[PDB]
Amino acid sequence: GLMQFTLPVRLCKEIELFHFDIGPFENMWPGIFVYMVHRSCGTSCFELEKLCRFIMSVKKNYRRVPYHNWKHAVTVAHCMYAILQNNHTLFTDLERKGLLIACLCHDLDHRGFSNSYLQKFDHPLAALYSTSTMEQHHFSQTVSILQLEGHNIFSTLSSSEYEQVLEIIRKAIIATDLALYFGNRKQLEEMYQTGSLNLNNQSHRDRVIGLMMTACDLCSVTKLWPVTKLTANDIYAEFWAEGDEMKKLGIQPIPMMDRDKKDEVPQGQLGFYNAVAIPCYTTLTQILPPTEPLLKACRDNLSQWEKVIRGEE
Ligand SMILES: CNC(=O)c1c(NC(=O)c2nc([C@H]3CCOC3)cnc2Nc2cncnc2)cnn1C
Ligand SMILES: [Mg+2]
Ligand SMILES: [Zn+2]
Repeated sequence: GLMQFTLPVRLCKEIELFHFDIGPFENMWPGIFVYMVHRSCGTSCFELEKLCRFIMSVKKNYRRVPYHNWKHAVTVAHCMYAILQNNHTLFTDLERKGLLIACLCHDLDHRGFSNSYLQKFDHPLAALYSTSTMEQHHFSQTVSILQLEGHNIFSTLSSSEYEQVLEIIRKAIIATDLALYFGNRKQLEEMYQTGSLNLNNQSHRDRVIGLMMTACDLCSVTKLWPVTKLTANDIYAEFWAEGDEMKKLGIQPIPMMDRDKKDEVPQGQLGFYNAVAIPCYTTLTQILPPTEPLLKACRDNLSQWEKVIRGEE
């Protein structure tokens, strides 16, 4: 009841900044998440006995892959924490509860392979879910863990609040399918410019929340250069493994996944910041001004990749 989580001074201060790195001590990440829920949401949001049991089952169902792992789950949750804390009054109690859990759960049981690789392999998950294949799987896994005895962290919500929160989480996790990001950002671009963007319109919040999820999910590109550069090696370790697996099916992989084309990475990162990340944080900053530090940190990392190419590192 009166039991807070308290982080050491440096973490208590840095955890409030968008660029915060959750560190290499795995056994602290659960407490960092609970700490975030308690300040975002309150000490009453969840029964600690149940939250703690939910967190540890979720951790168990993340796999030991280089990038799409338990660390990514918590990293992506912290970004959402930082967005919610810098936009105090724009989000409901249910939304604050729902979105931290969505971010923690958004890549459950990821194998380190794209939706494309599942379809070309003819994986069973691609027959069960034709689009947003891994993402429908991740939402599935979330509902499953929620229905383990003692894991229903939402049990104390009204029947209808319960249905709204599971719906916020479902849309939030589907929106992490980057294939849906491009059209969602376009629609939000037009809505903001023509002035029709309206946060009391539920289909509009949904789009805003979808963009927040892309922003949180890609937030490894908004860290200090040394974090971002070393995270890029983890993500390319997965891509290259998928490329190896493509070649075993007898298919030339796209360049971002071919470990023979490592030379082309610096330029591939430029295209990625320009075509995906910069646009994402630009449109997000326009809708939610206080999230501007994510855009500034992203531009700094683009500049660092520009320096890598010019020989300067
Ligand atoms: C759409 N174009 C791309 O995805 C893409 C890259 N992507 C990526 O490089 C990349 N992709 C993702 C998401 C989307 C696909 O996998 C998870 C996340 N972080 C990424 N980069 C990253 C860089 N540095 C730190 N953390 C993450 C690299 N080159 N291209 C062409
Ligand atoms: Mg994902
Ligand atoms: Zn993710």
